[PDB]
Amino acid sequence: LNHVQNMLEENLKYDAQKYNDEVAVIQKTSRIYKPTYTIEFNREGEVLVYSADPIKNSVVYFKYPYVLYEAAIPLFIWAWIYNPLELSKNAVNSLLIYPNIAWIPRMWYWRSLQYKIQKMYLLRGGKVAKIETQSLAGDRFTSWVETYQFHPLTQDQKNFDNQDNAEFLEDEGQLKYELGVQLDNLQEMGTTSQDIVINFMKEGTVHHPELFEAIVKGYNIDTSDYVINTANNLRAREGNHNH
Amino acid sequence: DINKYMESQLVNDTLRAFVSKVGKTEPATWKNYSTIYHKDNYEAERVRHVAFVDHKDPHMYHGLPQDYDDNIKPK
Amino acid sequence: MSAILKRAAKYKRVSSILCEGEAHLRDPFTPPPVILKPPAPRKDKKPDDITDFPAQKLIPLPESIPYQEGKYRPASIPMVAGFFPYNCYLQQGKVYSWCSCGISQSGPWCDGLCNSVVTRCRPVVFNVSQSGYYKICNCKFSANAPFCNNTHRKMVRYHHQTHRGFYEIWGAALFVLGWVYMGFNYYT
Amino acid sequence: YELFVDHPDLAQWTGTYPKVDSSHGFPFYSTYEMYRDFQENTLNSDGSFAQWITL
Amino acid sequence: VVFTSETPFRYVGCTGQMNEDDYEGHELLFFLLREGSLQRCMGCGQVFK
Amino acid sequence: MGSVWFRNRYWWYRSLYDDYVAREAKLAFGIAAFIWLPHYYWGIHLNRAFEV
Amino acid sequence: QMFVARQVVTNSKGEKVEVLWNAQCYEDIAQLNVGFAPVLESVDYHWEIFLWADPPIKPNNDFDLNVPCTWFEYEQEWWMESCIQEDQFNLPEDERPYNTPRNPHC
Amino acid sequence: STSTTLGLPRWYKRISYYIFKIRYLQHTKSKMNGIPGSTVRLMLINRHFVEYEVYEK
Amino acid sequence: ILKVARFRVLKMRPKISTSYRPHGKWGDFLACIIPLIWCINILTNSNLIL
Ligand SMILES: CCCCCCCCCCCCCCCCCC(=O)OC[C@H](COP(=O)([O-])OCC(O)COP(=O)([O-])OC[C@@H](COC(=O)CCCCCCCCCCCCCCCCC)OC(=O)CCCCCCCCCCCCCCCCC)OC(=O)CCCCCCCCCCCCCCCCC
Ligand SMILES: CCCCCCCCCCCCCCCCCC(=O)OC[C@H](COP(=O)([O-])OCC(O)COP(=O)([O-])OC[C@@H](COC(=O)CCCCCCCCCCCCCCCCC)OC(=O)CCCCCCCCCCCCCCCCC)OC(=O)CCCCCCCCCCCCCCCCC
Ligand SMILES: CCCCCCCCCCCCCCCCCC(=O)OC[C@H](COP(=O)([O-])OCC(O)COP(=O)([O-])OC[C@@H](COC(=O)CCCCCCCCCCCCCCCCC)OC(=O)CCCCCCCCCCCCCCCCC)OC(=O)CCCCCCCCCCCCCCCCC
Ligand SMILES: CCCCCCCCCCCCCCCCCC(=O)OC[C@H](COP(=O)([O-])OCC(O)COP(=O)([O-])OC[C@@H](COC(=O)CCCCCCCCCCCCCCCCC)OC(=O)CCCCCCCCCCCCCCCCC)OC(=O)CCCCCCCCCCCCCCCCC
Ligand SMILES: CCCCCCCCCCCCCCCCCC(=O)OC[C@H](COP(=O)([O-])OCC(O)COP(=O)([O-])OC[C@@H](COC(=O)CCCCCCCCCCCCCCCCC)OC(=O)CCCCCCCCCCCCCCCCC)OC(=O)CCCCCCCCCCCCCCCCC
Ligand SMILES: CCCCCCCCCCCCCCCCCC(=O)OC[C@H](COP(=O)([O-])OCC[N+](C)(C)C)OC(=O)CCCCCCCCCCCCCCCCC
Ligand SMILES: CCCCCCCCCCCCCCCCCC(=O)OC[C@H](COP(=O)([O-])OCC[N+](C)(C)C)OC(=O)CCCCCCCCCCCCCCCCC
Ligand code: FES
Ligand code: FES
Ligand SMILES: [Zn+2]
Repeated sequence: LNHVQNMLEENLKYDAQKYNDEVAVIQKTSRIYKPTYTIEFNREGEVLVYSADPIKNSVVYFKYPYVLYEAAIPLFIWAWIYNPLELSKNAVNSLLIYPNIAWIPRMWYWRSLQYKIQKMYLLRGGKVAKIETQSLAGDRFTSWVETYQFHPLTQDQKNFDNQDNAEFLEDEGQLKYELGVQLDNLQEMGTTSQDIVINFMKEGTVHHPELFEAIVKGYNIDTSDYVINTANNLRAREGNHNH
Repeated sequence: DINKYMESQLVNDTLRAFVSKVGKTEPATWKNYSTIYHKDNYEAERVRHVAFVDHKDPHMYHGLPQDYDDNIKPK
Repeated sequence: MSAILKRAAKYKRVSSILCEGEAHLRDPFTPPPVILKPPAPRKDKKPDDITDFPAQKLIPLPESIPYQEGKYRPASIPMVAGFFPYNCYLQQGKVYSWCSCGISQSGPWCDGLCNSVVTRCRPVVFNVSQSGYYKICNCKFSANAPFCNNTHRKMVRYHHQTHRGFYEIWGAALFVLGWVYMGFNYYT
Repeated sequence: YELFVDHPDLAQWTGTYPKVDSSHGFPFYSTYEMYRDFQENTLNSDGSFAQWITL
Repeated sequence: VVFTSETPFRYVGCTGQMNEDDYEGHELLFFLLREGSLQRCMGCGQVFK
Repeated sequence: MGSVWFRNRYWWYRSLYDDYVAREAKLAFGIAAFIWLPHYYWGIHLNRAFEV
Repeated sequence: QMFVARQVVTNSKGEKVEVLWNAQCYEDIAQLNVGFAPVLESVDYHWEIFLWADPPIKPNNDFDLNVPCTWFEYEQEWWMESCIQEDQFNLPEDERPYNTPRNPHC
Repeated sequence: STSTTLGLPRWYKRISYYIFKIRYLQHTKSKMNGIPGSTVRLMLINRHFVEYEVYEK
Repeated sequence: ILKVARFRVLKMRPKISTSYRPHGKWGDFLACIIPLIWCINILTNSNLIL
């Protein structure tokens, strides 16, 4: 097979070899942000930057068009039961396929509701961000992501917003609109996934707007001016209103 | 022999503190000599002499190696 | 970083305290918060150097805690032993070690499993000056621990309010309604 | 205790635990493994259900 | 202390801290106790020589 | 409906199996509340046929 | 496969001793990998499990000579407790009643 | 053959769990040491097709 | 089945099983209600036919 010569194949092989030989694990960068104020980290060496209750603030049950999808089921059930169209056995049995598939989109919506970040922390060194989220079943997922893997989206969510000049924070510091950010690689439950989109609802308090903006834009935060506050106010598996 | 009892208690406390400091750990039990009246050898219940009222209680470290200095003397 | 620096002037910070509140105002064993200033960075970082950060006070786990007069907040989140209290007859002057973690195998009283489970909830050692029947808490969330204060009803209400707890409760409800409807329609 | 000290084999057969205490630190010279089938396959032990069915 | 008669290693088994109610701490785990320094059981930390 | 009746739920679990399947057990009620209706109705029809 | 970890511990007599954690098997010496190399692969196959006929040992500890558990003893019930907690629902502290009347006799 | 437990049949303690996780990750890295990275694999899969008709852009 | 197949794999959410020994004492009795009901139904139907 290799005896057959193709310039496109040769170019692909050359590109792969050159990439492998040139690009290394260690990549240089110059996008370092130095916050003006000193950062007060928690007893655990982390600083909270975002908090919200997406489950509390979102619609779960009566969400369009899932209500329409699930309200179409009784029509199919009645059609099968009463055979109003005088169909054959297989034809009428075909009507029961819908109820087995009409609830999937609501399941997907409920799953997506768990990707709304409940809390966000920045670790020491300004290179790692811990995102804590919760599902409708009470399962809590905490995942750590390197800051450079973030990419904000426009207000319409249909394109990537310019990292340098991104307008998603109000003048005082809060979010103008629910900000969507795509993580290039996210490790959730010990499994890595590609191009994971997450959202920060506008109905959520934003702490340290400078740090939040730096994390969203992908800068590395300089935490040289840091202080440690010893406050053991948070217990393991602490309850919250995000249920 | 109250004097003998108190002397034995003090000696056991000093020995426990010295051993804890040497091993960079804390005593496993505060019983001077193991006895089976209390089933501490094979049950969760322990015998630890560590009691205090609040975070600013001076008796917080009593019975622990932190109450002795590098010379093995009470602070 | 020019845009971030420009907007930093008008950016404002918000407090990082949430529904959990402050533990030092509700737990006698939690010291008030204190800010520690790191020393200057080391010019030379030896491979075998130790931290120069100022030491933080170490508070060991007490064997037992006294009775908080209606101001009890468990150190950790205890296991919910039960959703209604135990009507126990207590003797006058007898010391009782009420279980806080909630996994005790001896009932409301401490059995020692607190030492075997990973928790900061320690048994509450208390005494009663008048013998008689008392309702001892089982959910381990009562503010008047070891005595029940009807906090189990609010815990049940919160469980019903939760999305999954609502589903579980009403699924069991409809499961029993299945038996009820079968009995109702038994004759046809 | 008399049975254990005098006739260790019969004590083991009956299922009695070693009745001597080695708190002094020197293990006893006639210790034996525990045969607890009689006390375990009983209505009051882990074999409670099997013994109920057998009864 | 586990004794051997001029042999380098011995197949040892551990069940953890023994209690009167159950007589066994943890499920039996077998390892090869070898001559030399002290060794430890992962489950319960028991030290063998 | 099970462990709720017991004021020592940890003891309930330990003395039953020392295993925890309560989540699945209590989630299964919702599905079991309706998974039986067609079978029950067809059984009613079959019982009527037997009576006839 | 010989030792899964090692540590250096100063005993009560002031001497530092090395403690090695042997690889273990679930009650099955047949599944146990008997090797003499720092290798996970099961390379050595032995026709005679006991070459010198020396019997193995399953020591039984005397309850009198036992010591209170201290090897992470606080973790014994952690698995079951955390399994229950994962599904347990915790009332928020702010909504949880506080500063209720004291018991008259306590 | 290689034992799946890696010498740790039971994770009775978090220290044992950490040891198993470390050794398991190291073994997985060693076993994956001979295959291309994610970026290389993805680009190869994306640009595998080389059969076109007209050229010169 | 769904829970085990979705979360109990090493990749997703392994759990550190620290329990040493079982402690069940009457779980067998509690479980045997269902086979008990099976036996009762079998006996009733068989005796009614007999
Ligand atoms: C002019 C005429 C009059 C007007 C007409 C128009 C009126 C207006 C219409 C408006 C609506 C238009 C359509 C909207 C689509 C919305 C899609 C959606 O939900 O996306 C959001 C949401 C987004 O989630 P996501 O994660 O972002 O992306 C989706 C993922 O890819 C996740 O995808 P996936 O990997 O899951 O794959 C998709 C699909 C599984 O993948 C597929 O099925 C692929 C699609 C092709 C399947 C068919 C293969 C070809 C052969 C078929 C024929 C065989 C011969 C016939 C006999 C045998 C039949 C078996 O998923 C499943 O169903 C998985 C579970 C399997 C079902 C369980 C039951 C199994 C047994 C029965 C079904 C067997 C299979 C289907 C058979 C269908 C034919 C009978 O998507 C989903 O939730 C996935 C799809 C869920 C079902 C969609 C359909 C719902 C019903 C729509 C119609 C409602 C109105 C009905 C009445 C109409 C007349 C009045
Ligand atoms: C067609 C239908 C249409 C319906 C349409 C819609 C209607 C909408 C209605 C909306 C409102 C519904 C409300 C539902 C509530 C559900 C939630 C709930 O209760 O849980 C909160 C509950 C909070 O409890 P709590 O209110 O704070 O009370 C805690 C106290 O420790 C509890 O202790 P205590 O202080 O209450 O003490 C009880 C008793 C303790 O003494 C005993 O040992 C009880 C028996 C004494 C002798 C009585 C002789 C008569 C025959 C008794 C037969 C049963 C006894 C069994 C004893 C077994 C002992 C091993 O006290 C004594 O020392 C003896 C006093 C005897 C005086 C005699 C009075 C006259 C006769 C009646 C006596 C009844 C006694 C209570 C029986 C309770 C069940 C066993 O949360 C939990 O912890 C849940 C635990 C698990 C509950 C499972 C059961 C759920 C259902 C309960 C409601 C039943 C409603 C049935 C209605 C049926 C209508 C068709
Ligand atoms: C010549 C004479 C011949 C005589 C022949 C014999 C007589 C006939 C047979 C009698 C059989 C008796 C069986 C029970 C043994 C009681 C042992 C005892 O005294 O324990 C001492 C025990 C410890 O004493 P202590 O340490 O001094 O503590 C005293 C404190 O006051 C303790 O207060 P506490 O607050 O700490 O706790 C008390 C109570 C407080 O908490 C509770 O009440 C627990 C459960 C409810 C919690 C939520 C509260 C809110 C309201 C809930 C409403 C639930 C409704 C749904 C109930 C289930 C569905 C029907 O909690 C419990 O007792 C826990 C039980 C949990 C399981 C309950 C399940 C009951 C299933 C059977 C229901 C049958 C309904 C029949 C209805 C008929 C009319 C329509 O004290 C008690 O149990 C107190 C009650 C005394 C016994 C009353 C028995 C009443 C009759 C029961 C009949 C059962 C059905 C028939 C079976 C046999 C024939 C087929
Ligand atoms: C009637 C037939 C008469 C035939 C006469 C023949 C005369 C010539 C004999 C020549 C042969 C002599 C040697 C016999 C050896 C048999 C094989 C054997 O095992 O040897 C081991 C022997 C050594 O091997 P090994 O493995 O070291 O043996 C270990 C032991 O065997 C230990 O074995 P393991 O570890 O399997 O131990 C099991 C044992 C261990 O568990 C126990 O400790 C038993 C439970 C004790 C506690 C129970 C507490 C219950 C609660 C309290 C009571 C509640 C009730 C209410 C009252 C109290 C109220 C408060 O538990 C059980 O399986 C026993 C059942 C317990 C249920 C109790 C129910 C009581 C209710 C009362 C009515 C029913 C009673 C049934 C009998 C019960 C048992 C005596 O083998 C050899 O030396 C090599 C083979 C030699 C073969 C020789 C030829 C044999 C020929 C046999 C011919 C039989 C013909 C008739 C057959 C059909 C009869 C119906
Ligand atoms: C292999 C592949 C092939 C397979 C082939 C097919 C398979 C073949 C298999 C063959 C082998 C079979 C083997 C069978 C044995 C297997 C055993 C095993 O593995 O599992 C061990 C498993 C271990 O136990 P577990 O399940 O983990 O224990 C947890 C409980 O079971 C869980 O229950 P829970 O109660 O602890 O948790 C739920 C709890 C959660 O809730 C709470 O605890 C919260 C507190 C309670 C109150 C909550 C509400 C409060 C509301 C406050 C007010 C709100 C605002 C006001 C709003 C309304 C007013 C405006 O809910 C409640 O307590 C409240 C529910 C109340 C609903 C009932 C009321 C009915 C009436 C309602 C009427 C309403 C409409 C009126 C209409 C009127 C007119 C028509 O089961 C066993 O222990 C062994 C069972 C053996 C058989 C005996 C069964 C009975 C004994 C109890 C257990 C029963 C459930 C479990 C049965 C097992 C299946 C689900
Ligand atoms: C000729 C034509 C005739 C047509 C007739 C049509 C009749 C229509 C009747 C509709 C009845 C609706 C009942 C549910 C009402 C809920 C109200 C509400 O929001 O309450 C919140 C309140 C608030 O509760 P809460 O705040 O404590 O916690 C729940 C809160 N959420 C859900 C947001 C997390 O809930 C309650 O207090 C309970 C109310 C009753 C709930 C009943 C649940 C039924 C589940 C059914 C499942 C599917 C099977 C259905 C068929 C079988 C039924 C037995
Ligand atoms: C399918 C339809 C429903 C069928 C229901 C069938 C059950 C009917 C009632 C049976 C009562 C006798 C049960 C004997 C076994 C348990 C004994 C025991 O542990 O008691 C001590 C316990 C005490 O538990 P405790 O936790 O408070 O204390 C024990 C802990 N130590 C040892 C540390 C002190 O008392 C009870 O809680 C009794 C509960 C009785 C109900 C059955 C419990 C099993 C689960 C099923 C619940 C079904 C409710 C049905 C209501 C009535 C319907 C008519
Ligand atoms: S406090 Fe619950 S066991 Fe000691
Ligand atoms: S049982 Fe805890 S408050 Fe009533
Ligand atoms: Zn061991």
